[PDB]
Formats: sequence, C-alpha cells, structure tokens
Amino acid sequence: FSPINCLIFALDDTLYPLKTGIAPAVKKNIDDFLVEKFGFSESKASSLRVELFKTYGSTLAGLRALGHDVHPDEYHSFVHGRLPYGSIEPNNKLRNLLNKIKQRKIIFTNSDKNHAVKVLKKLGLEDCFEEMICFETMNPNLFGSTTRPDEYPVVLKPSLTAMDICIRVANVDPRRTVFLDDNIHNITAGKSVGLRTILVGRAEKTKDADYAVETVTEIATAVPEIWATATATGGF
Ligand SMILES: O=c1[nH]c(=O)c2[nH+]cn([C@@H]3O[C@H](COP(=O)(O)O)[C@@H](O)[C@H]3O)c2[nH]1
Ligand SMILES: [Mg+2]
Repeated sequence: FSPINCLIFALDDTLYPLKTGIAPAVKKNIDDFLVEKFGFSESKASSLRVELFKTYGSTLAGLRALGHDVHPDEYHSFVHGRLPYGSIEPNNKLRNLLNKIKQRKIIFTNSDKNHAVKVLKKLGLEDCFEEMICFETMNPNLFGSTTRPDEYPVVLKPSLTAMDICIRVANVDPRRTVFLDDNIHNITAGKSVGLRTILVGRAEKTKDADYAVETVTEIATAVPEIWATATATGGF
C-alpha cells in the first residue's frame, strides 16, 4: 500500500475535456501569430508550429531556440489572450470532487498564469488548488532581465527540468504523489521521476500510465486509493 498525499494536475485538456474546442483555437492562434511575425503563408505557419511543438514542446520555446527574441507576454497575449474562454463549461461535479479530496492539489501547466487563472474561474475551481506551477514558474529569467534568446532556453513539460521545478516548488514526495496529464510524453516524464501517473482523455493506458480515464472526474472510482485514510506506507 502506497498512500497518496498530493495530486498534481495539468490544465489544458485535463481539467476540461478536449471537445471544449480550446486546442484547435490555440493551434489557429499560433499559426496566426507566425503569419503576423514572419509573413508566412498559413500552410507554412502550421508546418512550422508542428515542427517546433514536436521538437521543443512549444512554438514559443522553438522560436527562441532559433534565435528569435519573442517575449513570452507577447506570445501568450496573442495565443491565449484570443481564446474562446466562454466555451469552457463549469464543472460542478469536478469542483465537488476536488472539495471532497483531502490531498494537496497542485496545478502544473505549460500555460501562463493569466490563462490558467481564467480557465480555473470558468470551471469554478478558482479556490481548489494550493499551488500553481506555470510557464513563469519554470522560466523566471525570461522576465525583466534582458537576455539573448539562447541564454535561458525555455523550460516546459515534458522536460525533466520542468518536472524537477514542479517537485521542488510544490515540495512533494514523488512516492506519495499522483500526476494527471493528457499528454503521453508528459506522463512518460512524470513516470521517469518516480510519480504515479494518470493519463487523462483516453480509456487505454500507455506504458508509463498507471491509470487512464477519459474524463478527470472518473478518478473518484478509478483510483480508490485517493479515499484511503491510512497515513503511512505498509505491506501485507
Ligand atoms: O506549440 C504549440 N503547438 C500546439 O499545437 C499547442 N497546443 C497547446 N499548446 C500549448 O500547450 C500548453 C498546454 O498546457 P497544459 O500543460 O496545461 O496542458 C500551453 O502552453 C499551450 O500554449 C501548444 N503549443
Ligand atoms: Mg494538455
């Protein structure tokens, strides 16, 4: 028996379902950003977005790695600031569940804090989490202090550097912590640093997923150890 003292949640397409429609809007906004920046065709923009997302986990990270001094605020204002936030549905079931859960709850998102806070507000979860590790948390040196774009490379999930930042800032014991995320590479990363893992958004587990649920509220029944009251580890 291994107790769970902490639950760490990704945000986008983890705490709201993919069908919400934010994911396609983000892709479109990134493409529009690249067209605005570089005068690309839309086809070339999309091609570049997917290339940079695949290689660096983020178009912003990718642009900066390629020498372009794009300020995170400019990027997030365009790409997240233009999102259809009204499309995110409140989820009282999820709110009720998180209120019932006695474990520490932490947000671990690649998105910026401004986006994260707006999303949680729409969901009605604005007071459910104890800590938020977001883009800024992982990239302190991209703000204020001027740098060459290669000086402080953007740190984001699935990097193990990102995982460590979450674990240190939130002060968690990976042995007692479950990580929920909709992205398989993020799940693999979390498993590598010793976390228990829940793949959100699919019913079928990947190799590094201890659990998999299509909707995050399903953990109420899919992971019964969340309700276990024993405080210390033990065998049988
Ligand atoms: O370069 C990209 N191409 C994409 O298709 C894409 N879709 C989502 N995003 C970004 O993913 C992050 C989602 O945050 P979570 O850690 O909370 O799921 C946030 O940082 C989003 O901006 C994309 N970035
Ligand atoms: Mg996600």
